[PDB]
Amino acid sequence: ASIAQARKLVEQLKMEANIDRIKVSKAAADLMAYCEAHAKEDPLLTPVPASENPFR
Amino acid sequence: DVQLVESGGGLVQPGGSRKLSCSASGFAFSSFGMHWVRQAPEKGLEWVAYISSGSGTIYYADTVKGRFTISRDDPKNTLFLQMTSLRSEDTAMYYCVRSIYYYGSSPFDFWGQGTTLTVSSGSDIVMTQATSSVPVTPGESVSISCRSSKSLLHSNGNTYLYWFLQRPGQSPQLLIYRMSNLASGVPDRFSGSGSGTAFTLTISRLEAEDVGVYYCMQHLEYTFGAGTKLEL
Amino acid sequence: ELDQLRQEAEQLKNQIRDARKACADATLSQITNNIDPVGRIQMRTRRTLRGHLAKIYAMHWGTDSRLLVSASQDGKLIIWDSYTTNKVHAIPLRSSWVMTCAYAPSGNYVACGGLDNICSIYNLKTREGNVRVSRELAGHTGYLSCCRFLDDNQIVTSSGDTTCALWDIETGQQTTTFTGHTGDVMSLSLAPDTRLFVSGACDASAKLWDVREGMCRQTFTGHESDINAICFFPNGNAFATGSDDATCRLFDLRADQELMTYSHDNIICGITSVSFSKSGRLLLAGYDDFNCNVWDALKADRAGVLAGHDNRVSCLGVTDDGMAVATGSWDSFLKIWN
Amino acid sequence: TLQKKIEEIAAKYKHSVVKKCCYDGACVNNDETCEQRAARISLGPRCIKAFTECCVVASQLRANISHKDMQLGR
Amino acid sequence: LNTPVDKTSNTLRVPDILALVIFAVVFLVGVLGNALVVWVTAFEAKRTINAIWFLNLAVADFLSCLALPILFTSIVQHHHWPFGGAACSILPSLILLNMYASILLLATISADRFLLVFKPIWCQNFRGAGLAWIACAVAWGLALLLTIPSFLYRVVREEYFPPKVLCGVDYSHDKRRERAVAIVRLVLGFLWPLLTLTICYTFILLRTWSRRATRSTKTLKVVVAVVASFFIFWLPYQVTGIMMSFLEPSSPTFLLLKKLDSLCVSFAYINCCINPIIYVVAGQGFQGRLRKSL
Amino acid sequence: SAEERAALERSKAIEKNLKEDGISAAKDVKLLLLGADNSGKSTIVKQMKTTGIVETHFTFKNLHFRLFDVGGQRSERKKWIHCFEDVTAIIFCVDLSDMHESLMLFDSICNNKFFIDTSIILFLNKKDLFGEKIKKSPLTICFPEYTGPNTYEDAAAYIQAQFESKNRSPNKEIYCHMTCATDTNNAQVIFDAVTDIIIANNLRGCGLY
Repeated sequence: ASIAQARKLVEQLKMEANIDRIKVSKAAADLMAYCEAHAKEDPLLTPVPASENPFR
Repeated sequence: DVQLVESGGGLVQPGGSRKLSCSASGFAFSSFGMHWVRQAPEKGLEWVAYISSGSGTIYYADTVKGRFTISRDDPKNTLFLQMTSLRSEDTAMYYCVRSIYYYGSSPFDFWGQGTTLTVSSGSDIVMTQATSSVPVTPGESVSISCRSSKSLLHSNGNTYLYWFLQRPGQSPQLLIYRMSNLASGVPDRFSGSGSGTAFTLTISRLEAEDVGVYYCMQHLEYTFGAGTKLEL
Repeated sequence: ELDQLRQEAEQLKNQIRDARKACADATLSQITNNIDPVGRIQMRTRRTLRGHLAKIYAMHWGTDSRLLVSASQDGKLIIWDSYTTNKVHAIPLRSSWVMTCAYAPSGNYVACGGLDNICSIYNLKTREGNVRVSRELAGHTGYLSCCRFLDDNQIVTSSGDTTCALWDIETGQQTTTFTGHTGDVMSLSLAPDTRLFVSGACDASAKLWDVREGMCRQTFTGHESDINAICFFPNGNAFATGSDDATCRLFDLRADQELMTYSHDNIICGITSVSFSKSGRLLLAGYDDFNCNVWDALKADRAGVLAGHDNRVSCLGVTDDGMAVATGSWDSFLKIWN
Repeated sequence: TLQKKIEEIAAKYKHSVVKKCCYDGACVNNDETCEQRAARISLGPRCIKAFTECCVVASQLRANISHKDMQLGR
Repeated sequence: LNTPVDKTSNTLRVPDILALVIFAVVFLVGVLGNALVVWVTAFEAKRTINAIWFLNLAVADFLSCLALPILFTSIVQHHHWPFGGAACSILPSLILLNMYASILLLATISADRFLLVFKPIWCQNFRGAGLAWIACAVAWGLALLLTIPSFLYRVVREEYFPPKVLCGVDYSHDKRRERAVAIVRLVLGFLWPLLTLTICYTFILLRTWSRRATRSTKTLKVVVAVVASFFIFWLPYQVTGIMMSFLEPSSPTFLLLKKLDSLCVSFAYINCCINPIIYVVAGQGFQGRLRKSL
Repeated sequence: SAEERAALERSKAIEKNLKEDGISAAKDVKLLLLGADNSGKSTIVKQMKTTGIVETHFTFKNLHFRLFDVGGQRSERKKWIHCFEDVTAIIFCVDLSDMHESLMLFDSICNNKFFIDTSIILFLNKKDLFGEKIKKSPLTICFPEYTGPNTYEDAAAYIQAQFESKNRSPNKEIYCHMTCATDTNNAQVIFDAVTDIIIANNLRGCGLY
C-alpha cells in the first residue's frame, strides 16, 4: 500500500532526530581551526613561491 | 602472454650480411619502441638499434652505425635488424626488447629469447662494475653495485638507470627501472638505490632463483655495464 | 490511516527543524569577523591542455597531483601529464555523452559514464600496453552524474534515478544501493576517510550516506533549487553544494544544517561544479557565465575570478598537493591554474 | 649615345649660360614639340637656338631609345 | 643657378598628390586591418578550414600593403630607382606577386563559397585543411606565372644629366611583345577573377534565396560589397594597363595616361584596403575576438 | 630534455590521432530525436533500415546521420537535454492518437534557450488513425477551442498551427511534416531539412551571415 513509503519517511525522520547535533559554533571552530592549521600546505589558498611552483 | 621471439641466427661468412627478425605477439606493438640488444657469447650485453613507436625515430650503436639497420612493421607486430658487412665483433646472441615512454612507464619491461649470430674468423656513457663475481649464500642479503661515466640524474628529477638479472641459458629480465621502481612482477626482495654516479641493487633473503649476472644500464642518452656474477 | 502517519511525519519534520534551530546558536558568517581575508586571488593559466575538440564535461586529478583524466563530448577520455601537457593516454569511449570522470586512487583504473547508465572502468596498467575496459558497471536506470573511487575494487556512483550505489568492481554488483532522494542526484563526494559520502539532487536535498550502513545520517534542504555540485571539505565534516539557484551553500554533517550562502546579486548564473583548495579556506565553483569564481568558504565573498573560457566552466578539480586547479569547459580547453 | 652626343654638342658653346641652356634643355621629358615650347622660354637668341637644336636631338634620342617607364605597380 | 624652367618642370603637384594620399589611406588601413585578420585567423583559428582562405588573403594584402613605402617613394622621387638592376628585376616582380595573389585568393574564396552552397554534402568529403592549402598554393603559383614577364624583361636606364636612374621595361627593345604580356595580364589578373566572383555569387544568391531562412538579405549585401568594390577599383587600373601597353609611346593620349597611372594604381589598392574590412565587419563571429584583442 | 623526447613523440602521435578522429567525426551530422512517448520515434529509424540513450546512425547518399533518441531514459530534462546543444536539428515527432503533454513538450523544446537557433523537424505521425479519430469522434474533445469542421484537412492544419505557433523566435524554422508512415519519404524530408541547415551553417561560417 502507498502508506508504506510515508511510514518509511517517518522512520527516517525519527532516525535523523535521534542523530546528534553539536552547536554550529563548534563546527565553525572546526573549519576555521582546520584552515589555520593547513594553510601552509595549500599554495592556492596562500600565494605560491615563484620558483617552487611545479608549473613554473 | 607476451612474446618477444627472434629468428635468423646461425653461421654467416665474415663480410656478409644477415637479417635478424623479431616477431612479437600479445601486446599493442604499435605503442612501443624496440631495441635489438645483443650479448657476446661469453661477455656482457651491448646496445645495437632502436626503432621507435610508429617508426618515427631511430638510433644505432656507434660500433654498428650504417652497417646495421633496423625496421619495424607494426601491422605484423615485427621488428627487424638488417646487418651488413659482418665483423667478428657482430657474433652475439641478439635479444629483441620492448619499451614504452610516458609518465611512469617502464622501458625494457620485456626481453626476447635470443638468436645466436656467429661468423668465423675473418662523448659516450660507459658503465662499470666494481666486481665481476661475488659468492652468495641462500637467505643472505646481496648488495650489487655499478658505476657509470656520468651522472644519470636528469633535470626532471629522474635517475635513468635500469637493473637486469640473467640466469644461465635464460633471457634477461628487468628488476628495477629508474633505480627505485620495481618491475611488474619482480619480487619485493630486490630493491635499488644510488646517487651521483654510484649505483646499487639490494636483494634480501636471496633464493636460489636470484643467482645470475646483474647487468645495470643507463638510458639518459642513446650502455650496459659489465655485470657481476653471483655464485651460489 | 495515511492522514495520521502523515501528521506524524509533519510533527517529526517540525521537531527536527526545531532541534536543528536549537543547534543554531551561531553561524560562521558572524564568527568570521575575527579573521582577515586571504586577499585577492589572481591565479593565471600556467598551462592549457588544448587537445579536446568538443565540450569537456568532467575532469579528475590523479593521486600524484600531476596526471589528469578528462571526459568530453568528443568521445575521447584523454588523460594528461599536466607538467609536459602530453596526452599520455587517449581512451576511445563507448559513448560521447559522458558526464563523469574518476581517476582511481592508485592510478591503475579510470572510470567514465553518463547518459548510457553505465560506469565503465578502464585498466591503465595492462601488461599489453594499452588502456582497456575492466568493468561495465551496468545496473542504474538513470544517467550517471558523478563517480568516485573508494579503492581500486569498489566505486560509488550517483545517478538520475534518485539513487546512489556502491559497487564491487570485481563482480559488478552493488554491494549497497542508496535510495531516498525525491529528485535526481547530480553530484557526489566521498569523504577523505572513505567512510561516508554526500550527494545532492535536483530536489535541493543533499545528504550524507554512510557506506557500510546505507542509512542517510543527515538530510540538508537549505537550497531553493536543484543541487548541481557536491564536494567535501578537506576535514571530512563539512561539505559545500552548488545549484541551478545560481548560488552555493556550505553544510556541516555534525551540525546538520547550512552555514553560508555563496550568492552575489549579479551572479544569476547556475553552478556547474565545485571543489576545495587543500586547506579548505578556498571554495572553487564553476559557473555557467563563462568563468569560475574562487570564494573564501569561511567568508563567502568572491576572493577572485578565474575567467578565461569561451563557454561554460563545466568541471573543476584541485590537486591533492594544493598547487593547481583545473577548469574544464565547453570550450574544450582544459585550463590549469596556479 | 645620348650623353656623349649632348656633351659634344654643348661643347660648341663658349659660355656657361649656353652650356646650362643645352644641358638642361636636353630634358627628354615627353612634353610635345619643345620647338614650340621655346616660345615660353625666356633666353637670348643664342640660347634659344641652342635649346632648340639640343632639344630636337635629345627628343630624337628619347624617341628611338624605346624604353617604357612602367611605374613599379605593374 | 639651377632654375629648371627650360621646357617643362614642376614640384610634387599634379594629381599624383591624390594618388599619394590614396596610398596613405590604404597603408593606414592595411597596417591595421589585415594585421588584425591575420592575428585572429592564425591565433584563434587555423584549426578551422574557413580561416585558411582569409589568412592567405589577409597575408597577401598585408605584404602588398607593406609594399606601399616603395610605391609612395617612387611617386615622390619621380620614379627614381636607386637599387641595382637585379633589384629592378625582382622587387617590382614580387609586388605583382602579392597583388595578383590577393586577386586570385578572392576568386578562389568565391569558388569555395560556391562549393559550400552548391555541394554542401560533398564538402563533408572534400573540405579539409589539405585542399584549402592546395588551392591557396595554386593561387600563389598563378600569381608568380603572371609576374614572370617583369621577372624577365625588367631593365634599368639612365638620364645621365643628373644622377637620375630609373627602372622600366625593354620589350626586345623595339618589337611587339608587350601586347602578349598586357593581354594575358588583363585576362588572368582581372577578367577571369571578375567573372568568377560575379558568376559564383549570382549562383549563390539564386540558390541561397530559394529556400526559406537562407533569404537573409546579408548574402546579397556581402556579394554586392565584394563584386561592386572589386569592379570599381580594379577596372581603371586594368583598362589603363592594356591601353598603355597597346597605345603608342607618345602623343597626348599616352601623355595623359602617364599623368593618370599613379592614381589608377592608388585606386586599385583600395581593394587591398577593403578586403580585410569586408570580412571583419560581415564575419560578425569575429567581433568578440576583435574586442578581446585589446 | 632527457629521453622524454620519446614521451613527447608519443604525445604527438596521440594528438595527431585525436585530430584525425575529429576531422572524421565532424563529417557526421547530429540529430536529436525528441518527442512524446510512443510518438513513432522508433518507427522512423526502423524504416531507415535501451534503458539509457540509444544513438542509432545511418547514411543517406553521402551524409551520415547520428540520430539520438534521448527520450528513452527519464529524468529532469533540463539535466540532459542541454548536452545536445550543437545538434543540427531536433527530429521532434508527435502521435495524434491522444495529449497536451506533447504540445507542452514542443512548447518547451522549440522555445528552449539551448535550441533557440536550432531548427526543428516536426513529424505529425500516424495521420491514418488521426483521420479515423476525427471520423469517429469530434476533434473538440482533444481541443475544446476548436471551431472548424472535423474534415481531415482543416483539423490537420489546425493542429499543425497549434504546434508551430508555440515558436517564440523567428530565426528558426519548423519543418512540420505529415508522414503517415510513408516509406523512405520521412528520411528524404529529414535529409532536405538537414541540407538546408548545413547550407545555412556553411554560409554562416563564411561570414555571409
